[PDB]
Formats: sequence, structure tokens, C-alpha cells
Amino acid sequence: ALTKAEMSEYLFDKLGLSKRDAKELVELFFEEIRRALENGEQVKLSGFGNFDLRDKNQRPGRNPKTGEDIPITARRVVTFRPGQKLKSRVENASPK
Amino acid sequence: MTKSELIERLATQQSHIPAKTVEDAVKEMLEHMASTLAQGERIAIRGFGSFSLHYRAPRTGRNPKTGDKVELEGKYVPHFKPGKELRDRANIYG
DNA sequence: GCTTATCAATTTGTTGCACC
DNA sequence: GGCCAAAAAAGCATT
DNA sequence: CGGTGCAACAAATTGATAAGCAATGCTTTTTTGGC
Repeated sequence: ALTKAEMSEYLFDKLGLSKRDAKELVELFFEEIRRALENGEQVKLSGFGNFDLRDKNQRPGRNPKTGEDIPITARRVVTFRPGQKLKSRVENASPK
Repeated sequence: MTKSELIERLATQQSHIPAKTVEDAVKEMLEHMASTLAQGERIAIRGFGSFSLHYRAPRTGRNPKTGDKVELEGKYVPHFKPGKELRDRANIYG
């Protein structure tokens, strides 16, 4: 799978950044998206997609193994809505 | 926060990497991620989340505006699953 | 209006990547 | 970096 | 640059409830590139 290491490697090759800064830019990139989200802000990355926050009320759940009814607690979660551009680039992909 | 605002926030912070460099880097990373998915490969960033492709079977859909039938072939769509650190940090509730 | 995703608790096997 | 108009992408309707 | 250990991660499982989407023209936002 694509990893932080691979992404850093690409920044090194493609933009000639130092391996030290490439490594830090990648980490900063994801951290900056996390920070915005923990701050309740929507992240919209044109050409890729949106990371949105949804507040979910409590609802019925259970222990799949057994069957003990357990309420899925209220929570705010992160969802990703891929844009149309990315959707098109991927619709005919083939899982490696 | 838009893509350009992300670039500005990054640029500011670390005053030891050129603004233009950050612009190029961010754009390049996103293309790298996009192309990875277009290639049918997964993305796995610990603490942030992982991206993969979910299959959608062919089906007889409809133009919801006219009700006309439309034959849709099988396809793949991106799917994102938030990692632990992102889940916890984003979830304000208890 | 129909299809796909969310999630609970728990186990088994896996891996990104921080740390040496 | 700001301005501005044109283009690209996304948003909306409803999706 | 490379070896290692382990928290984070994938997959499975059941079922009530929530989220997402087929087509497409018009509107709105964001990007792009010259000054």
C-alpha cells in the first residue's frame, strides 16, 4: 500500500527535496488535515475529495459474536466524500 | 479548509521550507494518492486512515429526474476509513 | 427508492513506521 | 502575496 | 541505510438505523495564470 515512506521517496525524486524535509512535509500534511477536523472544520481538497464531520446520535448495536444488545454511543465521525474527478479516475481501476 | 488554505497553513508554520515548495509538495502528494487509487492500490497512513476501493455491482439504475432506466456497469469507488488517532481526535462527544 | 455503510465486542493474523 | 477574468471543479436540485 | 517490536490495522460476524446515489443543466466555489 502507499505509505508515508513511499510518499517521501516521491517528493525526493520528483521535487528534489531533502529526505529530511520530504519526511516532515508528509507528516505535516496529514497532521494539518487532522487538526482542521478536530477543530470541527470541513476539509475540501479539490480534485480529490472532502473530509466531513457527521454527528451521530446513539443507536442500537450488539456483540456480533454473541448477540448481546449494546447501544452504539453518540459520536462525531469523519467521512470522506470522493469528488467526481477522483471517482472517474478510479471507476475502472483493478484491485492489485 | 480548502487545498489552497492547507498549503498556506503549512507554508506559514515551518518557515524553513519555501512556500512555493510546499505548494508543489502538497499538489504532488495528492496526485500520488489519487494515482495510487487509480492504479488499484491501497493507501495506509497509520493514525490518519486508509483508502481502498469498494466494488459496486452492475445494476439497472435510473435518471432520478426523469425516471428513465439506465444500465450501469460494475465499477470501483474510493472508500476511506479513519484511523484511531483521527477518530479519537475528531470525536468531540464522550 | 434501492443499495451500501455504519457499528457494537472479540479474536486471529498483519503491517506502518517509530525507535534503535 | 493581491487582483482579475477565464477555466475547472464542485454544489445543487434530489444525489 | 537497515533491524526490530508493537500499537494500529484488516477481516469476520448480526441486524437496526443512517448514508449515499443513478442523469444533467444551472449556479456557485475554487483554481489558474497573467500583471
